[PDB]
Amino acid sequence: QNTFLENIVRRSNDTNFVLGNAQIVDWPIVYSNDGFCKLSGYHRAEVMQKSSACSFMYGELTDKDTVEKVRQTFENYEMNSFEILMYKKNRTPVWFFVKIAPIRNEQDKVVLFLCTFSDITAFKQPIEDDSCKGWGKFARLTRALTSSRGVLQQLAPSVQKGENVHKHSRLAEVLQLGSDILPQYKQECVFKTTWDWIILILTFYTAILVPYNVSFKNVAWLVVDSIVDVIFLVDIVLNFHTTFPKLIRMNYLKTWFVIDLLSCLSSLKVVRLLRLGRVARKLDHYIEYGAAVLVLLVCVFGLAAHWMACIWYSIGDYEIFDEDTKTIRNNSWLYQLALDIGTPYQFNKWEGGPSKNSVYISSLYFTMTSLTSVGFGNIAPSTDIEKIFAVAIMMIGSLLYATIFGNVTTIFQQMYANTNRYHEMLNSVRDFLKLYQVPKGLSERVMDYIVSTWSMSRGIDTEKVLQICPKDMRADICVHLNRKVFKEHPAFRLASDGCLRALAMEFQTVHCAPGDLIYHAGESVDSLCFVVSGSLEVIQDDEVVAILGKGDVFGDVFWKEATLAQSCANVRALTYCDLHVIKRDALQKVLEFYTAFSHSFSRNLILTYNLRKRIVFRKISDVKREEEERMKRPDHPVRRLFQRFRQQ
Amino acid sequence: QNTFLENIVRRSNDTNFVLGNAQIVDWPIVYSNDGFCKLSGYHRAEVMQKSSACSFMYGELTDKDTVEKVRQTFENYEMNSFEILMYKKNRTPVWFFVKIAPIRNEQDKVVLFLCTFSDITAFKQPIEDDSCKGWGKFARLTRALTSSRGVLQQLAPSVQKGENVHKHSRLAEVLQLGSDILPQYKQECVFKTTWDWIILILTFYTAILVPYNVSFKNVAWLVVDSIVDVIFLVDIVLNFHTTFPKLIRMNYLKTWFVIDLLSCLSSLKVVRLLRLGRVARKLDHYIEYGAAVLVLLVCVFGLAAHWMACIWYSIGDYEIFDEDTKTIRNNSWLYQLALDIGTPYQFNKWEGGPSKNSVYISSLYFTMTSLTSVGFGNIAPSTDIEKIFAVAIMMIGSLLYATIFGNVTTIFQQMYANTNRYHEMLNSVRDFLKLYQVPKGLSERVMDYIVSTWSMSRGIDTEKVLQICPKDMRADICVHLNRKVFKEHPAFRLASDGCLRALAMEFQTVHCAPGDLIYHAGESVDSLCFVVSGSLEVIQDDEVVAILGKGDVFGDVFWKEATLAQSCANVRALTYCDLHVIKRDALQKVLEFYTAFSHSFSRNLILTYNLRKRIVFRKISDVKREEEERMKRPDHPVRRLFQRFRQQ
Repeated sequence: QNTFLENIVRRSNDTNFVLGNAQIVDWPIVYSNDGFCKLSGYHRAEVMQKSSACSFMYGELTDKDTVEKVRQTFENYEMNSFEILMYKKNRTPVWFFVKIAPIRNEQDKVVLFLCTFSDITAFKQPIEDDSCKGWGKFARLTRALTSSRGVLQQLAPSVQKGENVHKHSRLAEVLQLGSDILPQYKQECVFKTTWDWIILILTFYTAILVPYNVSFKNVAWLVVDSIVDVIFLVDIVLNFHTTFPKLIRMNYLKTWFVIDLLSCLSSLKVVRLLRLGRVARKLDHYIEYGAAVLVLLVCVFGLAAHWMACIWYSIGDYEIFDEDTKTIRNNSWLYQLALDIGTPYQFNKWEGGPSKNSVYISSLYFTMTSLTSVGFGNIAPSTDIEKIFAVAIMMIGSLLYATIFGNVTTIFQQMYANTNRYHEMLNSVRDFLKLYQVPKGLSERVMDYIVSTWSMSRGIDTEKVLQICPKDMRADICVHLNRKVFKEHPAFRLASDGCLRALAMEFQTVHCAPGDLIYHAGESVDSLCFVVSGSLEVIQDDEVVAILGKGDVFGDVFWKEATLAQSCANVRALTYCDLHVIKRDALQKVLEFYTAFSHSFSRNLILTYNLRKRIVFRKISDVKREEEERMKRPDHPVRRLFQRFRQQ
Repeated sequence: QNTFLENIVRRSNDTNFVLGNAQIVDWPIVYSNDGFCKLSGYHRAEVMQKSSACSFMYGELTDKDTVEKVRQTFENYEMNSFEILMYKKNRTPVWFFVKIAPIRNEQDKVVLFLCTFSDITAFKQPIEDDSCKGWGKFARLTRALTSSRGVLQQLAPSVQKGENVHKHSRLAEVLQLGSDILPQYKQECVFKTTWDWIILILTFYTAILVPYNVSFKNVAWLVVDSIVDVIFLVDIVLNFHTTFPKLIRMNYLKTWFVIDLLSCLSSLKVVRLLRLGRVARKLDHYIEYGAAVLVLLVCVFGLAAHWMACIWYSIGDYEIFDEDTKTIRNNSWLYQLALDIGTPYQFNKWEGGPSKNSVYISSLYFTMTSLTSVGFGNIAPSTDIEKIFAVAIMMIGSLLYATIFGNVTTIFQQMYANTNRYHEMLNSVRDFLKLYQVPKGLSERVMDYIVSTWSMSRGIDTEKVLQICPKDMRADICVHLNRKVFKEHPAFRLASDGCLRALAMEFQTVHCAPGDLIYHAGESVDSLCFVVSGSLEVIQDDEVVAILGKGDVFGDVFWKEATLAQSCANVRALTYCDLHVIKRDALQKVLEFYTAFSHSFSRNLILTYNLRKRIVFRKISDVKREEEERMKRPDHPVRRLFQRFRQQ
C-alpha cells in the first residue's frame, strides 16, 4: 500500500502543502490539504486543476523573476525554496515560503511535485496596496503568520534576530521535510514455523524427560539437555524480537515472560514442567486445522499418560519406605508388582526388586489402563494415597476420553455432512421423480444431469461465490470467465474495458449435455449465444440445417430488430457444449450505454444462424414424389382465398 | 414506561375525563375517553384540538363567572371543582361536575390538565329552554345522570338528602381521584445472585456431608451445621419474599415449599437429602450457558460418586454383621479390604479393622471405578445385595458417562462449527478459483480479501443484523454508522433528522482494499461517494489527476444533471479506505421527498472530483516531442471531415 499522503501529513505538523502533477503541462494541482485551504482562503475544488505554480495567487507586486525561477525549478525537477508576495481570495498581499520537492518513483520517474507553504509577511516587510492603518495591516500580518510564528517560533518572541534564528529554523524544518519527501508514491515467516516446530518437539522432549528425571532420576542425555536449555533461551530472545519492537517486548513481559524465564533457567526441576507454556504458541496455530487436533489430543493423551505414570511411580516409591521403621507393609503396587514379575525385595540393607525399565513401562501400562477406561487390574491401587490418586486419574481419564470421542465425532460429522447433503438432495430428487411417475428415460436424464453437475461443480454455488467478492473483483472474475469469448471474437476486440466488465457481468454460462436442446422450435429467442466449446445441430423440420462449432454465434440480432421472435428451429447439442449466453435485456442495456461501441458491435458480429429467419427448402423425398406424380397426370371458394394470399 | 392513561382509567371506575395540554395557550384537549364521548355526545376527533375549558360545550345559560373561574384555575394550576350547565351536541342543558387537577412531572412542570366529569342535572334543578313536558325533561335528566346515580349512589334512592350524602360521596370519589392524580406523566438483583451462589455451595456441602454423617456418623462441624440450618431458613423466607408479594408466596407454597420445609427442620436426617431442591433454582439459571453444564455434569458426577460411595459403605456395614450370630462370613468388600490393607478383624468383643478415612476413600475409589467404567476390581462385589447395587450403579454410570460424553461432543461441535463454516467457504472459494484457472495474482487478491473481511467482520452479516432490528432502531443505527459523514460535511448539517434517517438508511459502506479501484474509466457513475477514511488516486490516461483524502466527495452531481454518464477516469485506492456511498436512485428519492433540504444540499455539496467531466491536459513528454518536431520542419477528403468537426 502507498501511504504517500499519510506520511507527509504526519511529518508536516500543522504545515501545509499542495501536490501537483509533474508529468503534465502547466503542472496542475492534484491535492491541497485543509491548511492550504485555510491559508489560501480557497476551496479544494477551486484549488485543484489550477497550476502548482499558483499563478492565480499572483499579483501586481508578485515578482516575475520568482515566477520564472519557479518555472525553472519545475522544469529541471529541482528541490528549491523561495519567498514571494502572493495574493489570496480576498487579494491580500501575503509573503509565502514555498519549498518545492520533486517526487521520484519506484521507477524513479518524476511523477509528482510537492509545494509546501508558510507566511513570511511579518518576517520580511509589510506592504499594502491599501489598508485602514499601519497597525491594522500589521495586525493582519501577525494574524496571517499565526501557525508560522506560534507553533514553530515558540521562544523566539523573547529573543531578537528572528530572521537569523527562527526563520532559519522553519526553513530547516522544511529541509527535514524534504528529507522526508522519500515516500516517492509507491507501495510501502518460514523460520518462525520451523522454529516453533523444533521447540514443539523439544517441549515434547522435556515433558517426557523431566518427570522421568524426577521419578527415576548417561552423559549424552546431559549434552542434549544443555542443547535444550540454550535453544530455549534463543527462543526467549526470539519471542522478544519477532513480530506479533520494544512494544512487543513489553507485551511479552506482560504476557508470558515470567513463566518462560522461570521454566528454563534442585527440586525446582519440577518448575521445568512449566516449559509447556511454549506449546500455547502452537495451539492457536493449529486450532483452525481440525484433523490435527485429533493428533493433538492423542499426543496430550500420551503425554498425560507419561506424566501420571511418573506420578504413579512417585506414589509407589513414597509409599514403600515412608518411615524409618523400613517396613514393606505388604501393600503397594510396587510390592505386588515385585511379587508378580519375580525377585521380591530382600535385605542383607534392602536389596531392590524390579528393574527400573520394567517399573516404568509397567506404570505406564497402569496409567494407560486408567486413561483408556480398560482397567485390567494387574497393577491396581490398594494404599490410601494411591487410591485418591486413582480417583484423580480416573476423573481425568473420563474427560480425556470424552474429548477424544467428541473430537472424533465432530471429524466424522464434517466428513459425513459434506457428502450427506448431496446424497440427501439426490434422494429427494429420486423421491420426487418416483412420486409423479415420470417416464423412466426422462427421470434417468435428469438424474444423470444431477450427478454430472455434481461431479463437475463438486457442489459449488459459483454465483454465490461471486456474490462473496466485491464489485470490481467479481467483474474481473467474470472477465476472466468470458475470456473464451473476448479473446476469440472480432465483435469484442474494439470494446472498452469498462464495456468488457459490464458485459461479462451479464454472461451466463451453460454446460449443455449432449442430446439436450437449448431452443426448441417455437420457443422465444431472447438470448444470443456464443459457443466456446462443443458441437451443435440446428433442426428445422426434422432436418439438420446448421452445424455450429467452436466460436459461433446464434440466437437473433436484437439491437437491429428490437422485436421478440419465435425460434423457427430446434437447436440441439451434439457434444458436451460450453455456451456463454446473454439475454437481450442486459445486452440492450449495455449497448444503450456504450453507444460508440454498439456500432462496431453491429458491424463486427455476424450471426452464424438467425433463429428468427425461417429458411425455405424442399426435401428430396418431396421432389421424388413430384416425379412420381406424372402418373396422376370447385376451386372458386378456395382460390379466392388464394387470391386473399395474393392480398397477403 | 409511562402508563399515565392506564392508571387513570383503572382508578376511574366508569367515570369520564379529558386530558388537555397545560403548556399550550387556549388549553387544547389531547385526550378524551369513550365515557366523555358518550356523555358529551361528541366523537374523539371532534373533541380533540378544542379547549379543555370546553367552551364549545357552553350555552346561553352557562355562567360566565364559572368560565372565568375555570380560566383562573387553569392559569394558576390549581386543583378545583365546579358545577355548570353546559350543552351537548344536541344542545341539551346538562349540569356538569368538572374536577380539574394539574399534572406535575418528574421535572415537576405543569405539563397536562385532567378534567373529570359527571351529571348533576337531577341533583340541582331542571331548567329547559324547551321540552315536551316536565316529566319528559325530568326523564331525560334521570337518563343523563345514569352512571352518576346508578353505580355511585346505590343505596341512596332509599334515603333522603342525596345532596348531603351521595353527591358529597361522588365529590369525595373525585377527591380520591385527585389523590390518584399522582402518576405525573413519567416512566414508572446481585444479592439474589450471591445468595443463590452461597446456598449452591452449601447444597454441595450438605450433599457431601449428610451421607457422610449417615454412613460414617468434632464440634466446629456442628457449629457450621447450625449455620447451614439458619442460612437455609433465611433462604426459605427470601424465596417467600423475593420476585419471580402474597401471590408469589402462594405460588411458592404450591411449587416447592413442602420439600424446602421438610428438607431443613433422627433417621430423618436422610430427609435432609432433599435439600438439593434448592439446586433446581440455579439449574435453570445456567442451562443457557453451555460450557458450565460440563462443570455441572462433573460436579454431579463427583456428587453421585460421594453418594453411592456412602451407599456402598452402608451396604458393606449392613452385610458384615447382619445377624446376631456375629459371623464375618469371609465374604465382603470390607472383609477383603481388611485382608488387603492389613489388620483383619479380631475379637476379645469384635475389634474393628480398617480406619474410617481409608474406608471412605477406598469406597469412593470403588464408586469412581464404577462410574468411570474403568473397573479395576480391588474392591469388587461378591455378596448378593452388593451385586444388585453394583448392577444399579453400573446402570447409573453408563448414563452419567453418556451424558458427559454427549455434552463434551456438543461443546466441541459448537466450537468446531463456528470455524468450520469459514474454513469450508474458504475451501470452496479456493476450489472454485482452481477450477477455472484464474491467473494466480487475481486468485491471491480475492483470497486475501476474503481473509481480510473475515478478520474484520468476524463473520457477521451486518445487513441481516440490521434486518433483525425494527425500523426506527435500524434507522438510528444507520445514523450512528454515518455520523462520520453527517458530523463532518457542511452538506448535511442543515438536514432534518427525518431526512438524516431516510438518508442513512440508504448509505452502503465500502471497505476498499489498497490498490483496488472503485470506478474504472468507462464504468457507470451512479453513486456519489464520501471518503471518511483513507487515500485515493484518480487516474485519467495513466496520470494521477486528483488525490482524495478524508472528507472528500466524488462521483457525479445527479440532481442537477439527471443524466447517467461514464467514468472518465479510474478511481483507485491507496490505503485501506472507508467510503460511504449512496446510489443516485435513493438519493433522488430522498431529495424529491425533502424538497426544502435539496436546495441547501445543492448549495453546500461541492464535488471534490466530477467523474463525468473529462479534463483536458497534455503531457510533458508530448511537448518534448513537439520541441523535437522542429527537425521535421490529399487532405481534402479528410479536412472536410475536420470541417465536419467544424460542423461538430
